Amino acid sequence: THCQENSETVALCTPRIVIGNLPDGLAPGPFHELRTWEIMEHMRLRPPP
Amino acid sequence: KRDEKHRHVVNVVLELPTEISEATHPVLATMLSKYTRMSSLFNDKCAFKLDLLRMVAVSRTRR
Amino acid sequence: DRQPLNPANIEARHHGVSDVPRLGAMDADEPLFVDDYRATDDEWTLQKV
Amino acid sequence: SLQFIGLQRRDVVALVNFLRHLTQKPDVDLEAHPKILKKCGEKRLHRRTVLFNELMLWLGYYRELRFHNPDLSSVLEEFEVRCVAVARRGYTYPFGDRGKARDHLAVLDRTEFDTDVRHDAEIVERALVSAVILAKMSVRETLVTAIGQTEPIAFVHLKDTEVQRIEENLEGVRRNMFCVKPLDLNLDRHANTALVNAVNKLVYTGRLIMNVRRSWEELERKCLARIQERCKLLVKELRMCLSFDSNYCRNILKHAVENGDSADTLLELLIEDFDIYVDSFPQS
Repeated sequence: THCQENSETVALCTPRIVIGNLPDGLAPGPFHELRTWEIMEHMRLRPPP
Repeated sequence: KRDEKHRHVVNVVLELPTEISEATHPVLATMLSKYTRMSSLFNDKCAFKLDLLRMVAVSRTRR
Repeated sequence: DRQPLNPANIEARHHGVSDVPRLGAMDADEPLFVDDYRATDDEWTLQKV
Repeated sequence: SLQFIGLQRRDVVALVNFLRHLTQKPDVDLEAHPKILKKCGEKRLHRRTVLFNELMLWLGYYRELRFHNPDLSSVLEEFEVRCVAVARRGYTYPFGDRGKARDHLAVLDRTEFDTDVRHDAEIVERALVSAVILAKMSVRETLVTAIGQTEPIAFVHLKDTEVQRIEENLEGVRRNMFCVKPLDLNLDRHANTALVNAVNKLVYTGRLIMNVRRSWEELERKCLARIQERCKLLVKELRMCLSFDSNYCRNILKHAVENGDSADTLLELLIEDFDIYVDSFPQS
């Protein structure tokens, strides 16, 4: 991102420490639901309690 | 006569029955000094009646 | 009644106090009486719904 | 009229004489006269009585302060004339980059007042920003181009003595709103460019009008906040004594006062039937 400073503009960078940070235009909301279903399937909790 | 005006109000205007008067009803005794100030609106008895009703309503309120 | 009312025409409602002139003016047209609590926009929208 | 509970006659007449002599004295703010505020009589009379006293004093003060009503239309007209003159000077003058000057002149050259108390301050703020940026561009002094960091309102090329005098005059304006006086800045004609002379006169006028209107608004805000807090505290205190006269007093006080005319209506109704509910307040 570009950021504001006193009478100045500067560039800023930061680490996307969780995958959730990706914009939902590139990683849509339903994609996380299906991936969570896949996590539960791998752990054999597919029908949750 | 001040008593003449008081009787005029409490008889012609409010039409309150004789057995209830200023000596017995305290809030009416306090209110009636204000009412004689208003020379007009004597044609509308219902307005005065409903004003006295809402005044005795707050007089015995709980909140 | 006829002309869009200016704020001066708006009268203040008097709950719980002796206000017999407004009682005599119930059948009157112009001196509109309004409650003190104006409706906020969210409650406005909910009531409209 | 203003009348209140329990105090001796001399104190009451002194306070009411204080209210009418508000215009001539300096430092019009009520906080600047703490003796009047303490004259309400804390520790002398019962707490509910002194709350009623203070609410009455504040409400009468608001009535007087609103009534004085600094309707400075003459200064408004003079500022409009100066704005037209500055627009003409902007038209006649040359520049190194004409487009920006034309844009700021276009935002300048139509700023007639919309006959509302609130709108004049913001529109004069915008017009003054445009005038200052135009003057600085005319001198070819540097101007803050940083985004959002808009050019501040300030004089240009005026001597330190004159700006000190002007700042002291504006501080006095802040001290007393009702009867401020204009000035001619003792501006020279031999030195400096004429467009800067015109814009300096204009910016002085704009600073004066902004300061006086802002001070009046600040006093109104403070008075409304204090009266609302006093009313809230008083109704909370009196709520415990459930009785007809006390409940009538509560029903009077329950009205909001956020708009000044509503506060004036509350004053009118509170005066109109004072004898009805006086018994709730214990004297001495």
